Amino acid sequence: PCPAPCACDLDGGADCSGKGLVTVPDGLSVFTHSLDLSMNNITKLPEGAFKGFPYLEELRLAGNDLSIIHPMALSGLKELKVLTLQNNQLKTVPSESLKGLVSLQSLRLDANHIVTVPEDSFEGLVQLRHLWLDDNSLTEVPIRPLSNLPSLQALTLALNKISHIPDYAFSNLSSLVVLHLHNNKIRTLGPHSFHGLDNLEALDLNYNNLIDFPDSIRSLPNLKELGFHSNSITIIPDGAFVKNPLLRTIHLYDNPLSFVGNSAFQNLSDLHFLIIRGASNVQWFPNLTGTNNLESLTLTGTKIRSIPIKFCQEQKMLRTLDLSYNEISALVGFEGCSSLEEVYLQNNQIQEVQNETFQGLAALRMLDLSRNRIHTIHKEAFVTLKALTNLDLSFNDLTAFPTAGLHGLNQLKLTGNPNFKE
Amino acid sequence: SQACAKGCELCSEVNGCLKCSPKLFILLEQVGVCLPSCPPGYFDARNPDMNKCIKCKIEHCEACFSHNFCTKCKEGLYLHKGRCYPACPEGSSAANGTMECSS
Repeated sequence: PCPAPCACDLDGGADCSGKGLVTVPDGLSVFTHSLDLSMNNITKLPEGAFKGFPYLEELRLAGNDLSIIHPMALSGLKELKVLTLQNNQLKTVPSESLKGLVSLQSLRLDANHIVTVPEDSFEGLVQLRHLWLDDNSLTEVPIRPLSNLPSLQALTLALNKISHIPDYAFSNLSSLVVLHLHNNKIRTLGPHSFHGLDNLEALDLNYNNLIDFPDSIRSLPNLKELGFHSNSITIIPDGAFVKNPLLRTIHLYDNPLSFVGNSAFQNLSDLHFLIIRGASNVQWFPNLTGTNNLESLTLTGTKIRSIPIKFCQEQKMLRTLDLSYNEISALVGFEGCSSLEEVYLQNNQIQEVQNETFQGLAALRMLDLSRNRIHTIHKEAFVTLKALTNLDLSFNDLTAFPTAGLHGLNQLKLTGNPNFKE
Repeated sequence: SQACAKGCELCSEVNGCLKCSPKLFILLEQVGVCLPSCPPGYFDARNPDMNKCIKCKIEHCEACFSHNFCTKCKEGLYLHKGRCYPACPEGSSAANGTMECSS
């Protein structure tokens, strides 16, 4: 039952890994399934080495240094559910080795050094679901071989050299759900590039070279999780998301934002988490009118000097608010935001706190007022926050710090007051 | 440190292994480990700098592809898209012989 090196276990599963071997094991357990062959020095794969093993479900070839695979080495064994080839020296997609697996639901090609992706690749694999290509050398979205995969709901093209995505490049993946394009050279995206994926809930464009806002997402009806960050986008246009009412997540941070479209964040209603950071030129707090439900909001690095008087009327859902590092020169009622827990106002122009500013926040825990112009705190209400624990007043104009309702503070930061300096 | 050989590029018994040999991921919680293909219920993630492999926010998942997409559900439940439910939602009918949700 147990070939010597391998650790024979459980019922079906076998573990030969770590360590460690060349070629295959002596003992053929013919009733075995779920083989782990990973983490060894295995130079090449001979044909028929996998013929001796039928019924097999999952196979792990990862962790090897593998230059080349025989086209018939996998024997065409029809029961293989998933194949992990990651972290190997494969210089190309072994499209010939992958033919005849109709049961394959998941493929790991990532961490290989792969440049060429043959046009006949992924043929017959229509049962395929989740595909890994990342930390490869790829310079272009492998369109045609990608079109043989109707059942694919998870694709990752990330950590590659891909600089441009042509229109209709994803056209034939009808079931796609998550697409990871992150960490590329991507500069331009075709207007129709995302045509074809009506099922995508998740788009990752982060850590790319983009210039203009990716309107290609206008073709994504089911989109929920969205990011494009550490890009060069200078502009978020009107009705940017208008075709995407199901977005619950948007990370746009670290983009040299300049103008933001008034109509851009309006009427979203599904939006939960919104992250903006490093937009140095944006002067006006976005119009969120229509977007009444937000758990978490972030505006950082802007020139915004003020906040909408009405902001907390409709925001009743909001747990976490970060306005740190802006130009904000004054404050406004935070009552009505009662769901609030973490509030970050540090590095602003705020000179005051008032009796009613924080009035009625039961949930407030962290409160960051450090690095501001604060001198006095009006009619001293922190009294109303029973939850308050971390409080940072460091570096302001304060000569006196009001104490009431400060019971149970674990951390309190008083430093740099008053400074003076001046 | 001196003569720490095993599997990882810089290893110190002060807080476990750091900076793994490429391309492998780090584990946490006593404290830190280096391996390929993070175990259940972690998901393997990759960056240029950090190979940090994380836990999914998807309930009761053995193997995740991402934050919100699950590839292999836990023994009890049915998998519809990336998310795991006890009762296959309709929506679409359940399959049989294995736990999956087919439309």
